[PDB]
Amino acid sequence: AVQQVRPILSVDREEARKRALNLYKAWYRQIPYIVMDYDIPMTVEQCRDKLREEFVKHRNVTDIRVIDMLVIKGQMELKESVEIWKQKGHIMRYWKESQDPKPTDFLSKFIQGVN
Amino acid sequence: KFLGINRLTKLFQMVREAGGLKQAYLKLYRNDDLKIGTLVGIDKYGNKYFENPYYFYGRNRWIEFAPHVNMDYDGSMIPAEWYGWMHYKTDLPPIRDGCRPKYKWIADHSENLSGTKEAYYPYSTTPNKVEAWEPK
Amino acid sequence: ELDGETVMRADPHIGLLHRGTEKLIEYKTYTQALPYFDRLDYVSMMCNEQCYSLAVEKLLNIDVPLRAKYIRTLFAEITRILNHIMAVGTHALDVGALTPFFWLFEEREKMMEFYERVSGARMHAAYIRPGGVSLDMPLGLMDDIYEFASKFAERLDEVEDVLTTNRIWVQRTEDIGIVTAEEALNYGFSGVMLRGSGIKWDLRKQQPYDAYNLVNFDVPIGTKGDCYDRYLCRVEEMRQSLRIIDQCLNQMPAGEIKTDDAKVAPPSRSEMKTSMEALIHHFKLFTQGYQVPPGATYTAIEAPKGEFGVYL
Amino acid sequence: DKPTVRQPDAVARSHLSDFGRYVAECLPKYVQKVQLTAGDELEVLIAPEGVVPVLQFLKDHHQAQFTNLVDIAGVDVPCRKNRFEVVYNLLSLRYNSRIRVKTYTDELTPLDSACEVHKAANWYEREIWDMYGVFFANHPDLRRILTDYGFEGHPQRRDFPLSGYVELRYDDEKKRVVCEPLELAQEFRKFDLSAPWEQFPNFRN
Amino acid sequence: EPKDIVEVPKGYVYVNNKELSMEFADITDRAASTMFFGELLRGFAVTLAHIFKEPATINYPFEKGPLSPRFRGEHALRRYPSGEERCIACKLCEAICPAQAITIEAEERADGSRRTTRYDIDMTKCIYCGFCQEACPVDAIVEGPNFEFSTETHEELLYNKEKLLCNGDKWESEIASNLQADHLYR
Amino acid sequence: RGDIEKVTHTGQVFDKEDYRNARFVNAKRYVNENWGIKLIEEVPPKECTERVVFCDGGDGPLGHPKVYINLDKPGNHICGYCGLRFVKK
Amino acid sequence: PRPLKTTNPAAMKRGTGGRSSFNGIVATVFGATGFVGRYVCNKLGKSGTQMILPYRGDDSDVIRLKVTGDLGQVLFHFYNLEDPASIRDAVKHSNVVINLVGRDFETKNFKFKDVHVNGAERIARIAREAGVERLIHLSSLNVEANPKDLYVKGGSEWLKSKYEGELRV
Amino acid sequence: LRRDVSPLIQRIRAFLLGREHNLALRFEDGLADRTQPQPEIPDGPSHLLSANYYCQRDGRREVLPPIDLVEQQKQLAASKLPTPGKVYAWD
Amino acid sequence: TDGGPLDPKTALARPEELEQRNKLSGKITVPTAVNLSPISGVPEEHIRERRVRIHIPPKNAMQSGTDNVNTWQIEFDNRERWENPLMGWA
Amino acid sequence: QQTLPVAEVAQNLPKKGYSPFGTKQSSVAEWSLARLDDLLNWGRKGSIWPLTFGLACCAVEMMHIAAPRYDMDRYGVVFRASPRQADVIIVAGTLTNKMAPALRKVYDQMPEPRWVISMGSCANGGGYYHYSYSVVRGCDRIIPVDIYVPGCPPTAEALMYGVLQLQKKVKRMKTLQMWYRK
Ligand SMILES: CCCCCCCCCCCCCCCCCC(=O)OC[C@H](COP(=O)([O-])OCC[N+](C)(C)C)OC(=O)CCCCCCCCCCCCCCCCC
Ligand SMILES: NC(=O)C1=CN([C@@H]2O[C@H](COP(=O)(O)OP(=O)(O)OC[C@H]3O[C@@H](n4cnc5c(N)ncnc54)[C@H](OP(=O)(O)O)[C@@H]3O)[C@@H](O)[C@H]2O)C=CC1
Ligand code: SF4
Ligand code: SF4
Ligand code: SF4
Ligand SMILES: [Zn+2]
Repeated sequence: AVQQVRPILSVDREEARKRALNLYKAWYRQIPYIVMDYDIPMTVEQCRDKLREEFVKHRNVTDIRVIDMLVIKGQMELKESVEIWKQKGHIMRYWKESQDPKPTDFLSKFIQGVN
Repeated sequence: KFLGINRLTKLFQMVREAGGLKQAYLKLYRNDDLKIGTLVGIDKYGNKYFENPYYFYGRNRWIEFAPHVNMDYDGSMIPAEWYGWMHYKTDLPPIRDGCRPKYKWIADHSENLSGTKEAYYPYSTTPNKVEAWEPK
Repeated sequence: ELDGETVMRADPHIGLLHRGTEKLIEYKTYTQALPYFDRLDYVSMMCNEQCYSLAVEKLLNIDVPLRAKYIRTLFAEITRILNHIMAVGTHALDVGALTPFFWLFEEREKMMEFYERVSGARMHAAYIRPGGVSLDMPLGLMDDIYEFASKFAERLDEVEDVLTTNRIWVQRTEDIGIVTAEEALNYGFSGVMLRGSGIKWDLRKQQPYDAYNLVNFDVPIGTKGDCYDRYLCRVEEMRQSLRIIDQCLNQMPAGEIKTDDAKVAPPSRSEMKTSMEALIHHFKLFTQGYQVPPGATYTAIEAPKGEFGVYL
Repeated sequence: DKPTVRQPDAVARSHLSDFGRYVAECLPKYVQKVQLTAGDELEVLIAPEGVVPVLQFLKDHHQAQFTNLVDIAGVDVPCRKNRFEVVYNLLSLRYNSRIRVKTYTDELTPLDSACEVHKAANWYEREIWDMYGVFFANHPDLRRILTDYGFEGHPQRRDFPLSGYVELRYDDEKKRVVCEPLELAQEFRKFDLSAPWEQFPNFRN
Repeated sequence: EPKDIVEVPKGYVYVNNKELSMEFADITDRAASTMFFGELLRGFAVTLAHIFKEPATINYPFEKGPLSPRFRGEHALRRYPSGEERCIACKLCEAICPAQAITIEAEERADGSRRTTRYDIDMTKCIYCGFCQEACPVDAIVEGPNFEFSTETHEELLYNKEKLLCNGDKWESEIASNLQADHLYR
Repeated sequence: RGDIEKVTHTGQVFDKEDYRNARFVNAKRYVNENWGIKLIEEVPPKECTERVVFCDGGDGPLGHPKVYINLDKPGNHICGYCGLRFVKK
Repeated sequence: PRPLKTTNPAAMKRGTGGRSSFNGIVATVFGATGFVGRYVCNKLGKSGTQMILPYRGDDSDVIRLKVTGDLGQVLFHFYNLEDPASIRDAVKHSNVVINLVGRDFETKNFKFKDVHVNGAERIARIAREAGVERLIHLSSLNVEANPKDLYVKGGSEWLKSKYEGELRV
Repeated sequence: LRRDVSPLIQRIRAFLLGREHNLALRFEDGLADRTQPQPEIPDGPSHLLSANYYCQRDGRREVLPPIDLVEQQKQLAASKLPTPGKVYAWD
Repeated sequence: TDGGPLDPKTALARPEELEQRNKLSGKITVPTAVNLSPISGVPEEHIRERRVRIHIPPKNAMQSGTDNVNTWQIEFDNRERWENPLMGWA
Repeated sequence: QQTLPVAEVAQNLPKKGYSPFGTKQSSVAEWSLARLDDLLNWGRKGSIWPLTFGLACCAVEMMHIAAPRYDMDRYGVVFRASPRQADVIIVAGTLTNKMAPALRKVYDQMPEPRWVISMGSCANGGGYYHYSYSVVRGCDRIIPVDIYVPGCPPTAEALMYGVLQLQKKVKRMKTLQMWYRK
């Protein structure tokens, strides 16, 4: 319908798209300093592929306040990665390196367990 | 003699009461302080309980452990009847404490058996609540 | 962020001991939510139980008796001595004085022995409850507390003879960390950090609670606002807490220890074994607890570190 | 008399009633409803757009010198249209009193930060950012303060579960503290302590 | 006497409020205490005096500290003097256990009596608070005097019903004495 | 060792083919030797004259809550708290 | 076609893939102190496997393996390869036995035959007599009957020992 | 009676302390007895069985919903300025 | 207005900064149907797998009181519980 | 379960001795390695150095073994600030999600031999904050634990019981005899 709300850092969709592209540029610059410093077993190209996948799973949203909240949270993770402010255990959390993958076919899900 | 020569006399009395110089050396090696006091009790397991009100509160009542153990003493060797007397809960020793019960099902005292082959390990106390078929 | 030894930008990072306490309080009964407040503030405990109990009693519109009020006041000032001994020993370890740590923790262990005598636990007492106290004090606690309060003035005299007059302690405390009073008011300071900066504000005197207005004492006020003025203010709160302990040992009435709303306070064991409605009220107070009427309150006390508030 | 029943203060009731009517007269735009709860505490329910001037008024008026802001508390009520509510508790040393200023905030609607008025909020709204997830505009430093660095979601929101979504352990093939899906060894036994019979007849109206 | 910078009100005490005296006697006194270390020698004298004091140490484990009859330690399940276990499976203690350590499962026993078949206490989830001691209507669960029960293994700190019954059998005399000397306080 | 195959008073024992008996190769199983059933049927029933009797655990305030048992029905009437048996001739 | 031996509801697989659940495997991991054993223990404890870990030395060498499993899924045992009674106590309630026992150098108590051949025969024979379903003993890649020495005299005794051990297992 | 040093070392300690010394360490003569007679807690104001009813003692039901002050003034109405309380000088 | 000192961060700001502050002080038009799944921090598996039941809770048939009936509530679908092999909890 | 023996049975039994490995081992090299292990464990169970860690309230009890009633320096136990100069880390307090890599790094930088005392219910199994989001369910799942002090605040008597049981564990710890039988 229609609703009049206070905006968050952007009025229309174009400014929110510009802020998302600024996040992508800043994360691209921050990845080679993440790789050489954090002592993680991830190559720079794997880090950029993971950054692309993190943006791809949030391409589907359309609301500008949701997009700008995602921009604010991504800027917080960027600020927690410019200053080190973290350990190597939390950087690898995006890759989910400890969770063993689960099958998607119904026969293997039937054999393994009810989930 | 106003400087503590009577305390040296008390030390010599402690040495003669300990059973000799070798026995006082053994008591000072086992118990890290050498002290005198009236013998209050002797618990079934062979420990001895002394109490002297001359000392600081907390050192008034102490235990000399059983002579058959050495370098294995711990705080779990004190039985349940002398536990409140050693921890200053009651001023009444179990010799004249007629209120403490004695039932047929009260087990004897046991120490902490962790780190030992006879330790405790938990289990489910309820049996199985879902029964299978049993085709035969 | 340091240029040399001097700081340029000091940024505190917290949440390292974040336990999800308030969300957990949202899932428990008020009786179950009472031992949380022993684990909010670590070295003053009966103050936090007092603050949460005043929050629940203001929501329930019930009143504590005079004996429970004097017990709460006496143990609140005993709790104050414990926090200040903790603060003095911690500041002495941080500055470098190893000795008054142990010299005052002997007395602090005497007060935790007193805590174990009155409640059964040395530190986390669970003693002050909504509707009075849980248990009456045992017989003979008066002589022990009185002997301790007689000797503690001389113990503080020895600790002040070592620490207060020394040139190294003065050079390590004075003209250091000076906070102005308008910065103290604008940044929401409370307690000694208000009182060390010259601001006359003590929550035990302005908004009195739990029989602080039947006892008399002095409010210590600093002048400069540095570490030395706050240390002297803590020692003067220690001595005035000894004065309030003296007055509470001097006068207490004989009577009940808890309120007589049996739907709020749990019943005793004699009316448990004899009466029937007390068994019903026990069962519904220890299964689902009492029903607090709906509404909001904020009750604030004077903890030794500052104003301790509960918005319930 | 009645020794069990708590006796209130009549003069504090009269003073807070007069001051609440004074506040409702002074700001007809931002003050929405002034109420006086039991226990002699004044709650000034305000509009969201009046979050910053009213506190400034309560900082700077001659009969409203609420110099201390002791805490800001957030309450998550999911049934309302605007979900969160934000409670500012202010202490006045000159007149020796306290006030509560309550506002409402959506999950996406901003609040104007009170850091220009009271600097203690410089961390306090940060806690309301971390626990609930409301954005505070014109904040000098808005970051998560109490939770983990890689934490996702806001905990004291009522949509968040009690035990969280994830757990942490130590893993030797990665030599790191790793993040796993949450499995309790014993689940949280939820107790049904809802009252089946109503007790207070004055609160159903 | 040194003068006061700010006049004190009634009922308040001002610290660091005395002006330093500018007369020659006080300046010479503070100068002699400066160059000859007067307060340092006083602190050394106080410290050398407390060398000659008696230590407050107690010879653990031969000497143990003072306690109270109300002391909260290891949970234990009491029995009646007839020999029957006191617990009647009413689940008040688990309903009031604020960290949810106790787990109780029950059924009707073969003689028709209401009894437990599983009484578990997570001793790593306990906080030793005595709410189960106050909640218990038949005085079954108590806090025993034992606190020397440190284990080498995490599983030994999860008490079964049989371990609590063995603790109730072992610590029966001191628990009976404590509940004799404590019950009219509660 | 016979404590592995011993049965507790709740009728629980681990099977010989069960994997959960591998936890008892280094720590012994705790089975309480004092079963409550045997020690409550060892106590003889109490003969009473009155139509109703009261039970309080035999300790006063340290027993169970006081309950009243009717004895007009013939047989042994069991107190539901402590298990003491009353009878009227 | 493939029978299920246990037929006990406590013994079947239950829950999800986390550590607190049970995957129905009761695994005994021989040589869990070493380099492969830590990763094997961690991969077993990720799936919630109840593991019996027998150690031949000190408790401090295997105290680091309590991290991999949950409460009750790690059970330590004391064994020796010259004593079959401790191995019989170790594998008496095991469905899976993993043999990672090996040594790259000669020892004054255990030769290459005593650790790769004869100790493997003791473990495999005791596991076959105890009713263990599976046995996952390792080997080397270049095992041969007569491996010719490339540089040193007396070399390739390890490869021959692993070969003789793998055919005798 | 009480364990201490000989009075020469006591006088040395009293000289070095700068004050007369009272013993910090507790003793059995200075404390109360560990076994005490069994106490009787007295009843409060409403354990009388005759006069009291709960309806006159129910503090939980005497609370009310909060009062809208503008609405209260509108219902009840159809100099110095209002202060939140008494003026306290913290200066 | 007042003849006092003006605010320096508003007078000296660029016209693009005055337009930026006035646009954020206004009200924008948004749809009222807003999806907040990526913001709430829930994992995506619980988003695509769990089903939510909105219901009025059932009255206890042994009790005549209807105060706990007087609300609606959201509850989530019951997944698998199991017995841990150590000690027997759920 | 066995109980403590009756004093007649205790008089029938001989003295245990200091050595937990026995008097004789029927070999000269085994006896020499056992006595070297006895000397080494006497040097190691004497003066274990705990670590200044102090996460929470249980730490305040940790100063009550510093405080002169209990005196941990009587036993050789003395605090050191650096983890390199420490044998023991007393994990005592609530271990949260932000302190998981902190505790793992401080434990890993501490040199072998390593014994960890878990003091308090939060460090044992989470305790009163077990069902929360941020608290790690005990410190076992990150670092190994040798001693579990069970009280929520332990008495300092009960903490020194855990310290003395750790000293008895070090006294029974055998490495040279294991080397001879490996
Ligand atoms: C049995 C022995 C028992 C005692 C043993 C211990 C001995 C005493 C302590 C030894 C050293 C202890 C550790 C180091 C402590 C250092 C303290 C220190 O210096 O603090 C800095 C403080 C600083 O002074 P302050 O504390 O006043 O600081 C304010 C002043 N400003 C900031 C300007 C410095 O003290 C001093 O520096 C004092 C001077 C020390 C040197 C002595 C100078 C003597 C000058 C000659 C005197 C002449 C008299 C007149 C003669 C006339 C002839 C005609
Ligand atoms: N690169 C490699 O590691 C390769 C390994 N392999 C094989 O893989 C297996 C495991 O390898 P890896 O982990 O690297 O080897 P390790 O040496 O690191 O570990 C061997 C394990 O066996 C134990 N062990 C050694 N000797 C004996 C003995 N006499 N009696 C009982 N237990 C003993 C060790 O215990 P403790 O440490 O306590 O003494 C340790 O737990 C071995 O069979 C090896 O031959 C094959 C090819 C390559
Ligand atoms: S003492 Fe408290 S935490 Fe422990 S079992 Fe009892 S009720 Fe639960
Ligand atoms: S409260 Fe007492 S009788 Fe009731 S279940 Fe618990 S232990 Fe048993
Ligand atoms: S175990 Fe108890 S005393 Fe220790 S940190 Fe946790 S709550 Fe505090
Ligand atoms: Zn009965």
